[PDB]
Amino acid sequence: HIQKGKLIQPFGCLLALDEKTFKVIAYSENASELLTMAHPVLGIGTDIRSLFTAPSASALQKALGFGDVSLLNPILVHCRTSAKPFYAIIHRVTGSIIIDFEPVKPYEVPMTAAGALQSYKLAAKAITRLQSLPSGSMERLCDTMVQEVFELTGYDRVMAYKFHEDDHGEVVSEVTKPGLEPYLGLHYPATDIPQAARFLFMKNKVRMIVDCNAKHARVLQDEKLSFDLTLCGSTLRAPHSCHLQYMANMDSIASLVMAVVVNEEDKRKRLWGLVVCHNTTPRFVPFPLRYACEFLAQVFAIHVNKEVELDNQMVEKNILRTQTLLCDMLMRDAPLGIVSQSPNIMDLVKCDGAALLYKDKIWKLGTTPSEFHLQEIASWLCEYHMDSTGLSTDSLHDAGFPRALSLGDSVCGMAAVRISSKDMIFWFRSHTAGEVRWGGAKHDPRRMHPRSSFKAFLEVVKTRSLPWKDYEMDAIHSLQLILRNAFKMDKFTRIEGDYKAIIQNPNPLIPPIFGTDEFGWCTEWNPAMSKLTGLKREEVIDKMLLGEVFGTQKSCCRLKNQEAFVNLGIVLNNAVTSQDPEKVSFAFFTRGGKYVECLLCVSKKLDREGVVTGVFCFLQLASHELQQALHVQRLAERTAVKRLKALAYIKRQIRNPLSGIMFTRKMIEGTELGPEQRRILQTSALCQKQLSKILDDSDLESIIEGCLDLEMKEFTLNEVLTASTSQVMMKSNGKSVRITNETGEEVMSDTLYGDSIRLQQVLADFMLMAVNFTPSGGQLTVSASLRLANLEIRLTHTGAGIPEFLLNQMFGTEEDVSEEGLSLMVSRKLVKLMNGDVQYLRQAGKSSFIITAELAA
Amino acid sequence: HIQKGKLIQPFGCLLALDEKTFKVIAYSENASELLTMAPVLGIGTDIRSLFTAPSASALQKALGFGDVSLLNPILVHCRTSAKPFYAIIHRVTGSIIIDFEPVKPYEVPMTAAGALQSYKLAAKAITRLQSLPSGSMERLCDTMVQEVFELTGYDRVMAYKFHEDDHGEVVSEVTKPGLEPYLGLHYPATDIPQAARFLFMKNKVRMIVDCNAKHARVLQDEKLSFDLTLCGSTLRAPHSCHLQYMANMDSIASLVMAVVVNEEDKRKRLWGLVVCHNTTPRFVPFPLRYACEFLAQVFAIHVNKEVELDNQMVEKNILRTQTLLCDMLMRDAPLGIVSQSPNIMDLVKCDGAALLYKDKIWKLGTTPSEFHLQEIASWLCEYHMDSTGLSTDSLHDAGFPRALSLGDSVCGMAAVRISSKDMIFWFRSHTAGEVRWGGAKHDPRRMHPRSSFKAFLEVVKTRSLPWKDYEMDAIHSLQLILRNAFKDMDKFTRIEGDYKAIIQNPNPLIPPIFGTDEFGWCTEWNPAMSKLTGLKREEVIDKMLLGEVFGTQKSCCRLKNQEAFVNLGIVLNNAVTSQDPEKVSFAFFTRGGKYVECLLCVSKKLDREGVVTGVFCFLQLASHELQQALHVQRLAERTAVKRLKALAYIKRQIRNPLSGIMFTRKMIEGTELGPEQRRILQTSALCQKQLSKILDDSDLESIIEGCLDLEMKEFTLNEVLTASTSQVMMKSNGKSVRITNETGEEVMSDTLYGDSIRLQQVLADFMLMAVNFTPSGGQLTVSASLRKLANLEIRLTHTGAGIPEFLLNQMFGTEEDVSEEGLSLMVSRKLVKLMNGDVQYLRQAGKSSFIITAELAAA
Ligand SMILES: *[C@@H](C)[C@H]1/C(=C/c2[nH]c(/C=C3N=C(/C=C4\NC(=O)C(C=C)=C4C)C(C)=C\3CCC(=O)O)c(CCC(=O)O)c2C)NC(=O)[C@@H]1C
Ligand SMILES: *[C@H](C)[C@H]1/C(=C/c2[nH]c(/C=C3N=C(/C=C4\NC(=O)C(C=C)=C4C)C(C)=C\3CCC(=O)O)c(CCC(=O)O)c2C)NC(=O)[C@@H]1C
Repeated sequence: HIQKGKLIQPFGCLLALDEKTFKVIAYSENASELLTMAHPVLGIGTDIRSLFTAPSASALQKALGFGDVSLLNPILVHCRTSAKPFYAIIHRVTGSIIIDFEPVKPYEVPMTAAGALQSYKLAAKAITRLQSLPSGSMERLCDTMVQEVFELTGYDRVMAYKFHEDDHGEVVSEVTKPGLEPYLGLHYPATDIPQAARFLFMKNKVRMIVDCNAKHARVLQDEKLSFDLTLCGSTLRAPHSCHLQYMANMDSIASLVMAVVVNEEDKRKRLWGLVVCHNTTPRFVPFPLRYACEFLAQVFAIHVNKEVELDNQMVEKNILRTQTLLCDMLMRDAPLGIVSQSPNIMDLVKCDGAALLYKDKIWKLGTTPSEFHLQEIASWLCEYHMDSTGLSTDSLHDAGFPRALSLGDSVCGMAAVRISSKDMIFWFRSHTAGEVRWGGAKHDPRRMHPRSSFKAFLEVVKTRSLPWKDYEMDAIHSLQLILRNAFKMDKFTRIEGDYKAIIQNPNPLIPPIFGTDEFGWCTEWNPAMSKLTGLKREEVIDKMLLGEVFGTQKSCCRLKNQEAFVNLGIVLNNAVTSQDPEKVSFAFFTRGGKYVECLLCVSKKLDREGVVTGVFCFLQLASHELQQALHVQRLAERTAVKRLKALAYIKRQIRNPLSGIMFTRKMIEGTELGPEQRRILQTSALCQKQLSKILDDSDLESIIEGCLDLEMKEFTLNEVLTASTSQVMMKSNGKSVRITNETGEEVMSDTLYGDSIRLQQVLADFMLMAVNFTPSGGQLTVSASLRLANLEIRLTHTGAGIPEFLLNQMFGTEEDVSEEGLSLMVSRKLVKLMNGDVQYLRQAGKSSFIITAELAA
Repeated sequence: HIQKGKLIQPFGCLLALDEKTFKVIAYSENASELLTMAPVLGIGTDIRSLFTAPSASALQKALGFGDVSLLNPILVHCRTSAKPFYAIIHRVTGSIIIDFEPVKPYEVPMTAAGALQSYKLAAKAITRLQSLPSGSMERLCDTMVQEVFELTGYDRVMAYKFHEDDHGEVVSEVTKPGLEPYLGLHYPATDIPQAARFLFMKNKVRMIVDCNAKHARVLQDEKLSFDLTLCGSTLRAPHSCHLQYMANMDSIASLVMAVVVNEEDKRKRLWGLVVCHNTTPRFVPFPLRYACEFLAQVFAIHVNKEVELDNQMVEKNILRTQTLLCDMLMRDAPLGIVSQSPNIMDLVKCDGAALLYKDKIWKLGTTPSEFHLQEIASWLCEYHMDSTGLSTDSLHDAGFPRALSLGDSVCGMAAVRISSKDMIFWFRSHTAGEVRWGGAKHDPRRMHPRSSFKAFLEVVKTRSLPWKDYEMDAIHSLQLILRNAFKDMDKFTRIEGDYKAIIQNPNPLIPPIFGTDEFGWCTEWNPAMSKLTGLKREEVIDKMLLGEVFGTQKSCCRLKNQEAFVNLGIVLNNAVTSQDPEKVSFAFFTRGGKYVECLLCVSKKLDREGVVTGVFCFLQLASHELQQALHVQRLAERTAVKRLKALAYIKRQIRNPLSGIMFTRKMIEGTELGPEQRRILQTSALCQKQLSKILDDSDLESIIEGCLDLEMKEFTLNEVLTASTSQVMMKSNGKSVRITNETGEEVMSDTLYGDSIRLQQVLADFMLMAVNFTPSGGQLTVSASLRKLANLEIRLTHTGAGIPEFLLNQMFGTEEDVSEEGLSLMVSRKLVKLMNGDVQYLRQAGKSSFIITAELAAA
């Protein structure tokens, strides 16, 4: 049924011919009407040449003679009768060649695309905008991809549908033109899409259905041999009745499904998901557009695959940071030092609280329960856990604890380790919320018919909190080893999904470490270094590290050349002089002849009284890609050291006279006067505070990304409107343009809660260019209305209006952005942060700005 | 021939030991007095009896070591007197030689006792050398010479450098004030005997303490069957001829350091020397002359990375020439070669160009007369028929009868013949070649050194720069292009070998080229691409370029993976719309396992009617280092653009509220104003005006260089002083600092003719940091004196210890970071210097004074 089925959609015709005789043997029922109806009859034994013109016949013959027909697929042919062009898509199967003919609509791309490259040309804008995006954001990539698919196809309600590890699908993004229901975040069972279709989407990467209720046309074979004739590869295949019923229940009758195949992991291609478009009315799309979409999907898959590895780099970067911090704590003494100094045990692993139980004393910091609660915790640990030195229970409620209920919500995520019989360490986490809105019946790992489970659902969780990862437990184990060694097996459990007795042994995380005397003799050579190099601590000790241990000839470890020797000496001397570790590239040859290339971090050793008593160094074995990225960043950043200095200088030289006007205004406000210039003083102080808070902002990218912090406080609309109008009265009077305020007294005197400074900035800039783009003698009317408080702001200014290129700039659809356009985008992003939008309206002689803001009243 | 020398310098002692039994077999006459005096030193004496047991214990360890050079300088005390000495040990064939040098009481304790402690003394010089941006050799040489000057402390330091003919040329020099410069002089190759050049590759540091000093004898053992070599010892005496040469140069002490670079065949090569000269006897401890052997090694490393950066400029020039040749490949006949924006003058570096086409002349710059062009063509035809191109550095030496008529305008010419009569000329102007050549002339025993180093000059005849090897290749490529285009070996002569005409053979520079029509089929596949890939043209043409020729399977050239296929399609489609030649990374496999990695450049094939007919692509075979450098530059440009936009953001959002403050101030002026409120109003106006001017400035480097145009106006000192004070008294109240003024009323009432904004900014900054450094409850007094042109002197005296000297050094402009405070200090000092003044810092017990001097106009 999904595989074969002598039924095809009726918007095209099909013809299956033999490999050698080039004679028709399978023909669709509607082929005669579509092709030869103004003559040979389309019956078994008819040729393909008779019913087509000489150039069309020659082109078809050449295409059939071609080896890889997948390149020149859209072969625009002409009927033997008057015109009637047809696209002539071609597929090959074992023993047969199937040609699908589709009518060519003259009003849309006639002869524009007749090959793979011309078809691919139709997605250039989408491809270049996908490429132009910055890296590091998967959700941004998905949103852009679905938005471009929606714009290019002309459908509605396009959606990205991602497959999880259990094959249950989840909607990730969506874009719809009207105000229909948003399908976003809903989860669907893994049985919605059968394994047959999922495997069939490995090939036939684009599937199209035009009408649900269209009467399918039968395809009749020949009664002679070669009964095998499969229609899986054809673009005219009748969808299965079950999916037909499902789509009918889903108030859609058209569909265009494109598979996303990520070619990563060790072929081994995996179906990441689908880009599904659903239409409530019949829709047809020319083949070049559907071939341009099978190319955009490949580009999207490439970008997703390349984002996965950028995500992967962060884990190893965090591991390197943890190793550095572990060495830092190794350089200290006593259990008091891990918590006393700045980088504490709260920084070893992400958490919300830390506790140390040392000799019947508690050192706690962060979100921790009461001391007696920890005492009962330790009593239960020493009463029921003797076989393990630790554990990681994500939910203390799930594990056995009589008093877990009364502990609270900010607890029950634990990681505990016993340094000794009594003295132990605890890491505590709070609760993390999480819920799902399953779109139907949960799969809970056919002739089933439709079920109409496209309604709603809700599932919640509890204080189970975030899971504890593996390298985190490795870090805690390494800290335990360090503390135990400093004082003078290691099996502990894990309780994740209430399954008891999950015993696992982790591995230490200590990096290779070596250390030299002040003269140069080698003193410290830890087992990790012995494993990495192959040497033994006994045979490398009381020797010169520069020249004997590391040397170009007759040395245990061989440096490549003399430049490495010079650089090693330079970094040793600099580290004895300079402060804090310096990372340098370091490469050598092992005893067995294997090249090793890592990073070296060196730092001075210290005694109890001042003097430097040697050098302590360790190696970071970063991966090759991280090393290249760090090297490129280091090389490139050497040319950019002046920009921050200039920025700081400008900030200082603006802050000084800003304080000067602060001080003069302090005098002016100090002396008592009448009301009007006191009001002017208040407005000037408000504008000057706006200037000051604009100054302290550091980076623009925070505003662009829409993550800027908001200061919430009281204000009134009258003062903000007056300040904004005052900021541009001078420019309004420069062009003699009158500005009027039609806001009512009730709205004007309203008291609201929000960020008045940003609102004043936005309104002042809008009024500013409204004055700019209003011809002299014109009028600009600003009105405000209040309706959770919704502030509606109308700016109606006379004149022709702002040119449309600036409009496409402010909407963010144009990459070429001017400084004015910079002001526009910043303003629009801030308005979006304020739960609103900025709109532009053009009428005869009047251009009007719509501003919508959300404020608390 | 120095192995026979048996004479040593008298500043130390030399002691030889037999390799087997560690007994004395050679002692200098100086050793008996230097060490023993407070047993008789003879043959076979036990070395242990010479020094104390704690001191002698380190010795046997040192001789027992494998590579003793890692622990050479050993502090040793004698057995009885316990006088400190530095011992340096080295090994000769069948013997161990030790040199003992007295330890000067400059620093008798601590110091260095190994090869790594001594290296520490050059850390500052190494850091300064490493912090220098790359690109120029002159900066490196001057920095190296300056650091040597600072470290050693000799009178003169020079960076003598060898040329190909082994003749030297001083490249840099930094001397004590006075004396006599030597920069630019050239010296004969006979000043450095080959023996010294060979010896320096083994002993990289050589010291002479006194040319005229009483020497000592080695007193070799009679029982030795071999002569004791003294070449490697640091106490070896030099040659008498070289002593006389030092006497002629008016120098006594000397400390030379060889520079050895690694030239790929790796082979050592003596790049040059670093020579230190002193007019008086001088002594330097061993650790310093071991930190100089390390600094020289670092300098040699850095002087071989400014040679690879010069092998990349040539490759970049080759790539640019190839791009320009491809540009001329698609053009309409001749007369578009000359008229269009890139012309023949951009092909090779020349001063003039000319084209002779069908008895007509086209010119593009400094060229001789048209009749002179016809005469040149006639002479070249009547004298050279078996050559299609010629290159002469000098036309007079070439044999041109009328070369003297041209004069200084043209000296060198490169010409090619596209047709029988039609030709192309590049003319390069005459340049002057002058060499100072001090001393004597260089032209390829008991000889005594010359007594005079007179600087007699040398000058060459009428000559220009020589035509390089690849310039002829570019000209030949243009010749081939025009020859092929006209239809629809060659034996170029290059007379510069000084042996009349020598005939060479050039090779073209044309890069691999291919091209497709609008449907994707291959249409152009040039021989260079065939050589690069191995595919003959007839095996490729009329095939789908993307999918059949370049594909991931069953294709002529195999791409690596699917991403390359997608990227190639994307580039081929984007080239039709963008039209720009876009360099993209390309990589493919040839017929046999060759992973070619190059740069693809694609451009459309727009025709006369304005309709495209395919694409035209060519590769650019570039080395990995050049590709990485281009990638790094491209990465940095985006960051620069982003930072520029980010900086441009803030100015508008500061200016708009500023405009608000201005409008409110005008409305305040419109309303009622009191007497003192009026004064506060003008102070606020002045301060906000200063803010407006400082914000509206866009280029700080304009002020830094000195191109800032000050706003000439009229003002008074009292108003500027009040405006500058009002900016800082908030911090004065923050630290409870009391500000006082002692200026006379006449100066306040005096009218000043100048810029008040800059003076106000400078004064505000000065009192700001003066209050910052003033302790709580302190005093800050301002005194202004005006003398009538009116000279103004301002004294700012504040309580406290004082501003640290590093801030003053940053003010004077002697630091890199400088810091916000230091940079503001430097800017204020430069602005005062524009007023022909300076900022002075005076320190007294509990007092610190800023002194500012300036001049203005008065009426
Ligand atoms: C006499 C036979 C000729 C001669 C002999 C000679 N020269 C050397 C060694 C050196 N000559 C040096 C020359 C220079 N140093 C300078 O200051 C300048 C110019 C400003 C020059 C040209 C230098 C340096 C050396 C290296 C040794 C050193 O101690 O500096 C020797 C070898 C001596 C030894 O150590 O055995 C000899 C035999 N040089 C001459 O120019 C005269 C004509
Ligand atoms: C029948 C009782 C079961 C069933 C069968 C079935 N489904 C398909 C194909 C598809 N199912 C799709 C599902 C979704 N699309 C959406 O919009 C969402 C969620 C938002 C879901 C879950 C899609 C898409 C397809 C592919 C359509 C296509 O044209 O390729 C098939 C294969 C039909 C075919 O013609 O190959 C079959 C047999 N699906 C069910 O939900 C029930 C349980």
